[PDB]
Formats: sequence, structure tokens, C-alpha cells
Amino acid sequence: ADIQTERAYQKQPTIFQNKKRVLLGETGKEKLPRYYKNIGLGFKTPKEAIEGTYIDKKCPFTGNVSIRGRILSGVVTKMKMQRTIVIRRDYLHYIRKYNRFEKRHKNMSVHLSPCFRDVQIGDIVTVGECRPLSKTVRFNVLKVTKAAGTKK
Amino acid sequence: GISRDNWHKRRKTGGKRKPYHKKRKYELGRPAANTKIGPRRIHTVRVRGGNKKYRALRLDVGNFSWGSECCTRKTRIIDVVYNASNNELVRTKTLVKNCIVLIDSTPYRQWYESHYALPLGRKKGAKLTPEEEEILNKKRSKKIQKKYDERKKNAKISSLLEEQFQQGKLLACIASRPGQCGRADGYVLEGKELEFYLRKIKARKG
Amino acid sequence: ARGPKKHLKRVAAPKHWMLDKLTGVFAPRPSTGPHKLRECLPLIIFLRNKLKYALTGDEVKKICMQRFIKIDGKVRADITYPAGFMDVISIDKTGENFRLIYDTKGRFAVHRITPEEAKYKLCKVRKIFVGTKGIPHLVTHDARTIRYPDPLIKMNDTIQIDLETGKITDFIKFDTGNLCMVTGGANLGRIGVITNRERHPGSFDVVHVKDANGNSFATRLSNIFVIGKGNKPWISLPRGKGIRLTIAEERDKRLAAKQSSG
RNA sequence: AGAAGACGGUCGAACUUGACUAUCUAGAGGAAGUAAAAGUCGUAACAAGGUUUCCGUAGGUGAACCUGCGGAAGGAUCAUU
RNA sequence: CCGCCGGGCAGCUUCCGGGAAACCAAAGUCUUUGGGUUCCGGGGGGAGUAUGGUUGCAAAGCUGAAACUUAAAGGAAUUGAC
RNA sequence: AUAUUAAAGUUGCUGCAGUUAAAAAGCUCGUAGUUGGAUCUUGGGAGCGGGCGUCCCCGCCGCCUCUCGGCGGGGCCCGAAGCGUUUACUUUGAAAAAAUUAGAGUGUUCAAAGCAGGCCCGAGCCGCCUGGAUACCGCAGCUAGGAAUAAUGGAAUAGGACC
RNA sequence: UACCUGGUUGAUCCUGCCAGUAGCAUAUGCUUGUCUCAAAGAUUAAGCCAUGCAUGUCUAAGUACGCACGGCCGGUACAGUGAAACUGCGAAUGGCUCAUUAAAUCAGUUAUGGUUCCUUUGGUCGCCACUUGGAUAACUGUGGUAAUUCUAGAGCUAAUACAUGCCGACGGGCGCUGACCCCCUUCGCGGGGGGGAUGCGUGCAUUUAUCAGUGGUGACUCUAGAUAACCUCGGGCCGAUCGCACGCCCCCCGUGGCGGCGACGACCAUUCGAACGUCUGCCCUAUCAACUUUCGAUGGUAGUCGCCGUGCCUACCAUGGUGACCACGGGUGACGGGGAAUCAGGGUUCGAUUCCGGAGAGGGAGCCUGAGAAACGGCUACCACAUCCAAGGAAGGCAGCAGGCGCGCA
RNA sequence: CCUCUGGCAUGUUGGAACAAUGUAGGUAAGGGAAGUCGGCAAGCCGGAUCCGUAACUUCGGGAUAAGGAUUGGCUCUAAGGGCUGGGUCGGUCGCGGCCGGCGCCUAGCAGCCGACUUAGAACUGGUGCGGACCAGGGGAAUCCGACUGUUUAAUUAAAACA
Ligand SMILES: [Mg+2]
Ligand SMILES: [Mg+2]
Ligand SMILES: [Mg+2]
Ligand SMILES: [Mg+2]
Ligand SMILES: [Mg+2]
Ligand SMILES: [Mg+2]
Ligand SMILES: [Mg+2]
Ligand SMILES: [Mg+2]
Ligand SMILES: [Mg+2]
Ligand SMILES: [Mg+2]
Ligand SMILES: [Mg+2]
Ligand SMILES: [Mg+2]
Ligand SMILES: [Mg+2]
Ligand SMILES: [Mg+2]
Ligand SMILES: [Mg+2]
Ligand SMILES: [Mg+2]
Ligand SMILES: [Mg+2]
Ligand SMILES: [Mg+2]
Ligand SMILES: [Mg+2]
Ligand SMILES: [Mg+2]
Ligand SMILES: [Mg+2]
Ligand SMILES: [Mg+2]
Ligand SMILES: [Mg+2]
Ligand SMILES: [Mg+2]
Ligand SMILES: [Mg+2]
Ligand SMILES: [Mg+2]
Ligand SMILES: [Mg+2]
Ligand SMILES: [Mg+2]
Ligand SMILES: [Mg+2]
Ligand SMILES: [Mg+2]
Ligand SMILES: [Mg+2]
Ligand SMILES: [Mg+2]
Ligand SMILES: [Mg+2]
Ligand SMILES: [Mg+2]
Repeated sequence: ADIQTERAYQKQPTIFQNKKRVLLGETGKEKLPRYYKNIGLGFKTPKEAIEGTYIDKKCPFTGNVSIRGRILSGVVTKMKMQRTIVIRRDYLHYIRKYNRFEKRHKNMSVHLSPCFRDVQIGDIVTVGECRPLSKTVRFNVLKVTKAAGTKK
Repeated sequence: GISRDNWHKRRKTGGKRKPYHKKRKYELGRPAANTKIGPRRIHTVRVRGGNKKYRALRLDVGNFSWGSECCTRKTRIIDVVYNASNNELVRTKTLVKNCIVLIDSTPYRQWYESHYALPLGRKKGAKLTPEEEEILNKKRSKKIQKKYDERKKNAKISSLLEEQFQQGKLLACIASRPGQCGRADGYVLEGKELEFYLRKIKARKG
Repeated sequence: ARGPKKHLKRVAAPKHWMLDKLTGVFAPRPSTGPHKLRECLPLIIFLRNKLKYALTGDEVKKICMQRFIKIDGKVRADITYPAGFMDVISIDKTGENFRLIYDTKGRFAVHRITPEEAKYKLCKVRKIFVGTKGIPHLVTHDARTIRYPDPLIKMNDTIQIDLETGKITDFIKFDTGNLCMVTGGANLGRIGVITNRERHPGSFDVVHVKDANGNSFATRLSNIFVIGKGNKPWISLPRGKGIRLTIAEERDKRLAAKQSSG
């Protein structure tokens, strides 16, 4: 129930939920000893990663996935894929002949960790490049801001 | 032959890619092992850079660990019981990674009888009278009895496991990838996991 | 490209070999070895192009295979062996001994040295290891897996290898106020003390330099390679002293040398 | 240790058969365009071109064309007490 | 009746300045060339034709070529002739 | 002869037209697109330097931090950090295959080329001296300065710091 | 060098074009004394191919009993040349062409903390061993077939080819086990301290599981360490190996130790790379506006395969993914780039073509060997072309270099 | 098409043969409309599932257009529904009630029942499987009448009437 939704058991690897034979009830207070890491580059591993009970292998905090190479920013426009979003990076491409620019938008598919609750669309998001973890997806969400306009 | 490679399928947008070359011997697959239970039949396979891949086709034993207790005798793979991916694989009896086999409890039982100096798997008086007394019978006293009393409320095994031992098999998960390595090494289900898979199997039976 | 390449066109070859156009279609192409192809001076090019010891390849082949040439005190019979930065090339039957240190242009100077000094060489550490049973290692820039080094020699530091023994014999640590020759890019062969190192995580680390004659520049850590504790280096340097004159200053210096001196 | 061989799988050429698509062409008869020309019929238009021309739209007529309705001034009136 | 102000329809007037000009206070602030932005033309003919697509009960409408042809067609203004 | 570039401000970004020469949708609404009024740190202050005072030039008034590291109590200010609200823009640096190009040097007899050449020297020196430069290398990516212009934020059913 | 002339008119000023003008290729015509450089079957037909050649290879150092030569020496195998043949390596480079291929190739940029890597270079390399087994080639000799760089049967005979497999090594060292034994305290059970025969393990690599956190990094499920086992079993591995040149020394006589190379391996680094990924960039076309999707389209979970990461593929779920910021589709007299030609400042056009990258060897496909190939001067099919046949069968690939045919302006 | 309930004695007769002509059924090598006024007659086609579907069009159709594939037996898998149940702790009154306090599955879980379908997979047979029965031949064109309807009881069903 709750976490174990799929047909297989869904555990974090790299922690052994078993060793126990002492008083004061079955298991501890926190019960499951949650593994997480920090991702570096001065990115704060969030509360809901460390505190939260979910699991996801592709989550950069609580999963096997290393951030490296490029770090880009975009803005979230679709949230209908599960544990993933489409973010629309915009940019001004220069033509030289006409000393002018043209708008151009690449909309990248991007893995969104469930440590991030309360992510709306139109949300300025930062994504780290990672190893390719889907056909299209290479980029994990690292931090979210949302503050451009509508409310805290 | 049987190629893994992105070139042959559509782009994110939906449009068809055009094949800018022919198949290559590295953008490559191979036909699957789908190893069964049975007496040991493994084939070697040369792969990239030379090297070897040891494709199991049949497989009788496996090196399963009791996690908590930390013993890990090598054991007969008695039967495949459940497999999360696909049900036809279970029906076939096909070991893959994360297959939930059963394994012959015997060696773990034997280790537990040696180490913790208690019986496991309840019985009237056939195992208890001749062998267990001989395993005990303390001609030394003092040291060994103090050690096995230090092995205190500590023996206290899980209820699910104990039942499984008294029956005489153990639900166990495969961790190796038979068709690449050749072994069927894994771990014994315990605690929350065990509770989950027993619940899955009961639901399957109806 | 069905497998590996076993050629090198002329013109495709590195600039700093000074390889001319009209001669033939190819350059030698180094052997596989302790230096990167585009960072060598193949033995054949060191001999018949720069010394003028030989005239052809065949003559170089003959010079080599009397076992006359001795690259970091060992004897190499490959004419395309990649001798490169801070090696030796001891020639013995004449007793000259060179080194391969970059000129301020960035071309490997013909830099003859004394037979004492020709013992030792100097080397960057690419990485530190810890192998089996807890035994630590180094790996030099020239691919020497030294084992059991000093617990202090960390990455980018430089060691004085003995040669005949092998093994380390005291070292210089990478910090501000240390002599620094650059082994790559635009500032190749310039030499000057460090001054400042800017750690960037992810992307690689820019290291500033200041030349003796007040001229500043920077580079990225990889190209840099230390050679002593401030002003005084741990080796001889070629004349010019890795200082880098401006084209106008060089022209002036050429003009002064002509007419007056003779 | 092990060859030929056979069941099944897999890739899969090739052929047969449709299916769509592009380019190329033959065709009675039809109906245009342009060009030559020392034909024929008239005179539509430019001068009020001898019924101001012109536009939209219908009908008609050997042919240009004509007529109807509503426009136009690029009119043959910047004006009419 | 006599003024002022805003914003309309126009008028006369001039070496504003434009413009091939007739003309235009806009058709001005343009080789001293850049306030913003839409649509749109690229010798004349073929041709607003053929073809497809679409709309329309139809009549037609929108979109819309080519081969081939041709040295001019065209604008304004002047002198004549009519 | 044909392809093609300039001529061609006859495709026009620089830089053409659209009353009559070809040309402004019959008219209005209208989304994408494109384009968008004004506004917030300034004079001044103090010195080095030039033509008692005036007029031109040059380092200073990146703030805060000390919650962090140190080049039984401390200072001193550097590593870290509230990184420059978040970019564009600009300047610097790093990184950039060579050949071509631009372009140093050099009497290939000249030149197009080429990468060499030149000397001391009676040769007795048993040799020597030097070259084989620099520049450019769109855009995007990376680095640190600048903050006019243009965007873009923050405290409005309230929220900034305070043993 | 930031350039204009002729042509509509009776004449004028314009709009406007046509025509001249100068470059650069491709051809062609006429012509041509000397010399230095120098492109050259790309355009059409990635159309067809006669003949010949274009990839082989040996050191002092892996096998020599051809007897083909010869020694100098016999008889202690061997001495020195040495064809052949086995062995090893190479044949994946180079060369050619540009058919395809339009975010593909390719370029700059970065990742491999998501993998492989012959070789080079440096680290590792504690009772047959006074050295084991049998097999085969060249050589010898019977042949078979019309015919091939066809081969069979019989004799032999080697190895670094192919196999098997030991001494070392310290009843010792450290983990567990522990027959037991000793000392102290206690009314005694007990409590504390020590010692200890006999057993099992007595690890580099492999696979799985657990524990603790030497050296590291913006960045660990890293590296190293400890425990439990497992052997990817002969087809996990090194465990433990063949050759050549000098020629020495033993508190000692017949033994035991010794340096200098070669070659060989498992693992780690290195190099050459390769391979996928990241960001940004491409010509025309709307008479291409919707495309993609249970025959993977976009995600998720568990596998499979693969060298590894990923719908790479399978299962089960979800219903996503791209589009006027031009997707999708069509076209290209399209290989990309470096670059070339014009040029005031802008541009316009070209880039088959000597460097880099790609792709391909008549067309499609499949694969063996191998570090590396989906190879084509490797094989297996089919198709399409074609060649001998004694008609049963057999062989083939010039977009290598010459050359031919054909196509054509070339 | 086969069967039970119920009902019959094969339709105004029997027997023996198995000739020709017939009536009614079948099958045919190779060819495939050469037959004939004329494909008349018969034959092909046929059910379902899954694909796939043109001209033309009154935009409704055309359409089962056309053209393909599959189908048995067996053994499994998955997917679809109902019913009932917790007011547990404490008190008190008669397993049941009443009161008060927690609980409050408010992601529901547990036990008990029951039609029938759909999809997928394994194996299997002398490739046989809508096995009998039932059950469209298609296309391209022209003429006429729009259509459905009606019509000459007993030679004309049409283009005639409507
Ligand atoms: Mg420009
Ligand atoms: Mg006449
Ligand atoms: Mg007109
Ligand atoms: Mg105008
Ligand atoms: Mg203008
Ligand atoms: Mg025109
Ligand atoms: Mg032009
Ligand atoms: Mg111009
Ligand atoms: Mg014009
Ligand atoms: Mg007009
Ligand atoms: Mg108008
Ligand atoms: Mg403004
Ligand atoms: Mg005239
Ligand atoms: Mg012209
Ligand atoms: Mg090649
Ligand atoms: Mg590498
Ligand atoms: Mg084409
Ligand atoms: Mg090439
Ligand atoms: Mg190929
Ligand atoms: Mg050919
Ligand atoms: Mg091939
Ligand atoms: Mg060939
Ligand atoms: Mg009857
Ligand atoms: Mg009867
Ligand atoms: Mg009757
Ligand atoms: Mg018949
Ligand atoms: Mg007949
Ligand atoms: Mg007939
Ligand atoms: Mg019929
Ligand atoms: Mg029909
Ligand atoms: Mg008709
Ligand atoms: Mg009718
Ligand atoms: Mg009748
Ligand atoms: Mg009738």
C-alpha cells in the first residue's frame, strides 16, 4: 500500500530493511533508514527527499543518477507524463544578414523528482544534464522557483 | 542480425528517421537465454573485445543469502513461484533477475541448529532426540553455554520464515542476471518484502 | 573507419613538428606510448629534421638500431616512438643528452644538458589511486605507475623521478608562488609563477600566471605543470627562459643582433 | 569429444499479389494561346471616335459588340446666381 | 453679432519640403536614407488562364502555375496635326 | 556557347517601390507574431596629475557577513556564503586541427612558389648564427570586469531584520 | 576604382526592362617559339568490364632430419645457409567514389560518475617439473575429377600449434571451530581472567549478500577494508610459462646458486581510439496543416538482450509526444565541414574533387574469424548481370592503378 | 440440422429386376464460355473476428465496395460483479439490549456467493478447423424509370400505372 503500487516490490537499494531484535516495539521511530545523497554544485537536497517516504531510482537525490555536464533552465509547460514534465526553453537566434534575431523554442522532456510537490506550470525550473534515462529524457529537475507572477 | 539501435525507430516528433547506414556488429542484440530450472547447462559466448558471457540455459542451484542472519549457503533452486514482469515466465519456470523462486531451506536450518543451538521446524521427537542432543551435550560447560546464552532473545526468528522452514522451502529473489553471468545468486525474502510477495501470491491463487 | 587508424597525413600532422609541405604525402605518426599523439616529438623527427643527424628515414632507422638512442635511460628501437615533454633522449656515442622542453613559441627546443641532471626527470601527477591491500599509487603525466609515494603528493603536483632506479626523489606541491610551465593551448612554453587558482566545480579550473617580466596570463589546470618553488626552478631552461616577447619586441631584438654584433 | 541431420525460434533476402505515390508519355474529338500573310466581314476604341468611356453583374448577338440595373471620372462640367 | 479652445468635412494661399510630373501642408520631415506595424509589386503578353485544393443550389468566389511568345508595353508633360 | 558573381538600390538588412508608370486587402474585429509612454543614486565629498582660486582628467565613498575559516579569552582579514533577483548587451580571458586566407621574415636569378637560409671562414671553426612569426577563426558553450539600454522579479486578505 | 553606355519618343523627363561591360568555371574554335608550377571520367551511366598488376611477412631469439646447399667434428641431440610447411602477426590502414542521407550526416561544444579497447608505455606477475600426453603439416607414396588457389586414403615427424599438470611453504601465519586445561572468587549455582590439542576455511579475478566508514570527487551504490559464501563448472583467470646469447661462483667436487635479452599471459593505469549521449546551428516547398500511437507513438515499473546508459526489445500500467517559433509530408542538378569564386560596406553563388568526418563496394540481406568488420582485392543466400562444362558440376565483382566498351558537350 | 412430450405408417398397392430414354441429385483429367441469340443452367462467393476500402455523390451514401488475414482440439493466464461484516474500550441492564467514551477501514480490508463473455499465451493434429447445417460472386460502363409502392387471378412485372 501507499508506496508499493507496482507489481514488484519497490525498495530503495543500498539499505537493508531487516536487522532487528531489540526492545521498544518493532523497528525504530523513523522505521526505514532512508538513503539519500546530495547532488553537489550547490544544490540543496530538499526536505521531501530526505524526510519523504517515496522511492524513485531516477530521482537525483534518492536514486542512482549522477548530475554532470550541462545545467540548463527552462519553464514547465506540461505535467501529464508520470514522474516527468516538458519544459520549454526559449532563446533568440541570430541571423547576421539581417542584423536581427528570431525567437526559437526547444521543449525538452525532463524527469521531475517526486521530492518536488507543489510544482505548477509556468514555473521556472533548473535541470541538470544526466545520463539518458528514457528515449527522450536526459535531464533531471534540480530546483524549482515558481515565483514569476502567481503567488508563493 | 537482431539489432539494438535508435536509428530504426521514430523521433520524439513522430516522423520516420531514414536509415543512413546498414546494421553494424555492435548496434547488436542476441537471442535470449530464458534459462529454466534443471541440471546445469551453460553456454559461453564471445562478446565485444573478446571476453566471455556465460549464458545459463539450465540451472539447478544458486548462492542465496539469508540477509539478517548473514549466512549464505549454496542451495538447490527448487521452483519459480512468481515474477513481476510477466506471468508466462513463471508458468514456464524461467529464472531471470527478480524472479521469486523458492529454495531448499536445509542448509540455513542446519546453520541455525549449529549456531543458535536450537531446533527449527517443529516436530514431535525424531530430529530432537538423536541429533540435536548430540549437537548440544555440553561436556565442556562454562564457555560454550555462556556463548549460547549470550545468543539470547536474538534467536527469535520471524514468524513467516519459521513457518516456511517448518514447511521446508524459502521464498527467495534472484539478484544475478543468469543469461549474462550464468549464476542464479540471490537473497531470501524477509520482513516487509516477504509480507508483500506472500500477499501477491495469495491474490494470484484466489 | 572499420577499426583503428595506422597512418598520418602530412598537413594533418601537428604544427610543432615543423613538418614541411613538399616532401611526401605523410608524416610518421607516433607509436602508441606515454604521450598523446598531438603532444609528441617522434624520434625520427627529433633526429633527421631537427638535429640533422640523419638525412632520410632509413638513416634514422640505422642510427636507432645500433641501440645508440636512449629515451629516458632505456633504449628505444622504434623510430616513431613518442618522445615528449620532460623526457631525456640520451645519445651516448657523443654524450650530448637533450630533454624536450617547450620553447616560448611552443615547438620543443633542442636543449642539450649536462650528464648529471640527465639522470633525473620531472613529472606531473595525473592521479592518486589506492590499489589492492591498501597500496597507494601515482600515475605520472608520462604514464609511470609509481607505487608507495609520499602521503602528500596529491594531484597536479610534480615529482623528480630518478630514472635508472625509477621511484620518486622529492617533489613540489601545486600552490601560489611556484614556477609553472604551460604545456598546452595558446600560452604553450610560457613560464611564470602561479599567483591564483580558481576552482570551478564541474567545468575545469582556470589558473592564472605571472611572468618574471610582469606579463600576466591564464590557462586551464590541465595544461599547467609546475617545476619549482618560486623563481628558482628544478631544471635547466632553454634560452629565452619561457618569457614570450611581443612580435615588435622580437623584431627589435633581431634588429639589434644584426649589424652590431659580429 | 563429436559431424550430417531434424522440431521450434529469430533475422530475413527474394518472388507473387494487391495498394498508394512521384516522373514520363500515345490518343479520335474538343477548345485556347502565339506567330507569320500582300486573305474575308465589318468598324468596337482614341477627337462628343459620331450612342462619354470605364467598372461590377446578368441576358443577348456572325464578329468586334449591344442592352439592362448600381457604380466611375481615368469626363466633354472644379462654376450657374 | 464678435472672438477663443477642442476635435470634423473641406477650401483658398506660398520657393515648407517633396515630386517624372500633373500635383501634394501631404504624396513633407528620404543617399543628411532606420517611430511602430500589416498587406503588397518586380518589362510586356500568355493570365487571373490551366491545374489541383476549397467554398457556393447555382452563377461564380478564394487560392493559383507553366510552356511558348515578345523589345518594348507604360507614365507625366511639350510642339504640332487632327 | 553555357553555368554563375558584380553590374542589380532590377529582391533592396544596410537600401527599392505601391496618386497617375506593376502595385493599399471593400470595410471592421481578431489570436499567434511584431512593437510598446514616463518613473527609482544623484549632484557632490576628498586627494595623485594637467593646463588663494576656477576648467579638464585619474584610484575611492561589490553592500553585507564575522551564522562560517584562520592568510581559557582574542584580534587580523582571507577561503566559504545572502553569488553576481534572472538574463540579454558589452569588454577581458580560456578553449579553439592543419591546409587555405590575411600577414611578418627570407634575392626561389625575378615571380607564382618554397620554408628556409645565412655566416665565419685560407676550412684547422674541424664549425657557428638563426628561423619555420602574429592576426582572423560566425553562432552556441565556458571565464571574470562594466551596469547606460531592454526585459525580469520582490512587502497590499502582510511581510524585513532584532542576545 | 563605392564607375556605367545603347534601345520605347517629332523631341522631353521618367518607370522599366532588354543589350552591351568585367570576373570566374566546363566545353568548344582558331592559333602557339621558350621556361617554371599544375587540374584532369565529378556532372551523363554508384553503367558494364578483356589482360596484367594493387598485401604480405623471419630475427642471435616459436618449430627444420627437404637432402636443396654446404660445413669441419663428429659421433654429446644439436653446429652454418636454408625452399617448404605448421605457428604468430597483418590483411579493419591505405586507395577509390559520393549512390544514399536534411537535426540525419557534419561542425563547434561538452559527457561517459553510462562502456569496450590488439598494440605501445609503466605497474602488478610466491612424483612430469633433471620437463608429461598425441595429433598433424611439410616430406614419402597410391590416387579420384573434363575443370578451380579441388582435394581423399595410407606412411611418418616437431612445436610457444593442441592438450594435461607438479615441487614451492614456513603441523608453521591468521579467521572461525573449539578434546580440554589452568588461576582467582563464591556456601554453591554463578562471576572474572587466562591458556589450549583436533577440525573447517587458510584469495588476486568472478557472482551474490551483509558490516563499518585508507585515499578521493562536486559527485557515489567510488577506491580500499572486514564477514558470509559462490565459483562465469573441462568451455572463470593469472594461479605454477617456451626461446637465445655470453658463460661465472661455492668454509665444495657433482651438486647447488648467477647476471643480460627475447617471447608469453590474468588484472590495473597509459596510448591509439572507438562507441553512444548533451547544448546550438542546414537548402527549397503549404498546390504538404495537422502528424505520432496496442506492429512503441510519449512516459512509468520489472525484466530481456547488449560492451554499457536508454521503448533496444518483452510484460503490465499510464495517455502521453511534436506542430504556424512551420511539426508531419514532398523535393533537392544535396554527402557535411574546412574552404572556392565574385565582391566598397552588406551580400550572392559554389563546395563530386588531394585535409577532417561520414557512407558504399552491381543490388538487398545474413555471418565467420578477430582487439577491431555486419569486411567485400572474406564467406552464405536471393535477385540482376554475366564465364568454362566432358552438362554431373564449377567459378565471378576495377566507386585500387593502367586500359576497354558504353554514355555522352565533357 | 438432431432429440423428448404427443403423433404417424410414407400419402389410392405390393413383389422381382437394375436395359434404353427420361425426372431429381452428384463427380469429373487437361482446357476454361472455344458452347449459345444470350454464361441460359450450374459453379464460384458466403458466417464471424481483425484489418482495408475507390470512382462518383443530392455529402445521407456508395459499402459486406474492392482486396487481404485468421478460425479446430486441448491446457492455462488476464480482464470485467454482488452480498454481508468494525459503533472493538468502560459501565450497567437482560450470546442480546441500553448508555458514555474511544475507533471511525471515510486510500478501504475481510469472509461468503454467482452468471457469462472478451482478449492473450503454451502445446497439439497427415494445413484440418464458419469441417454437416446456415450462408452475397465481384468489377467497369451505357439505356430507361428518381426512389419505396402498383399492375394484366390463368402466356406481358416493365422502360407501363402510381
Ligand atoms: Mg549585414
Ligand atoms: Mg494589295
Ligand atoms: Mg491605367
Ligand atoms: Mg509615395
Ligand atoms: Mg529609405
Ligand atoms: Mg510581369
Ligand atoms: Mg546578380
Ligand atoms: Mg551594390
Ligand atoms: Mg523598382
Ligand atoms: Mg496602376
Ligand atoms: Mg481602399
Ligand atoms: Mg521605456
Ligand atoms: Mg526614333
Ligand atoms: Mg545582362
Ligand atoms: Mg578508408
Ligand atoms: Mg581513452
Ligand atoms: Mg536527387
Ligand atoms: Mg574523405
Ligand atoms: Mg562498409
Ligand atoms: Mg560497376
Ligand atoms: Mg558486405
Ligand atoms: Mg576490386
Ligand atoms: Mg417414399
Ligand atoms: Mg404403403
Ligand atoms: Mg392421402
Ligand atoms: Mg473439368
Ligand atoms: Mg459458335
Ligand atoms: Mg461465341
Ligand atoms: Mg444464373
Ligand atoms: Mg460499386
Ligand atoms: Mg450520353
Ligand atoms: Mg420504378
Ligand atoms: Mg399474366
Ligand atoms: Mg409472369
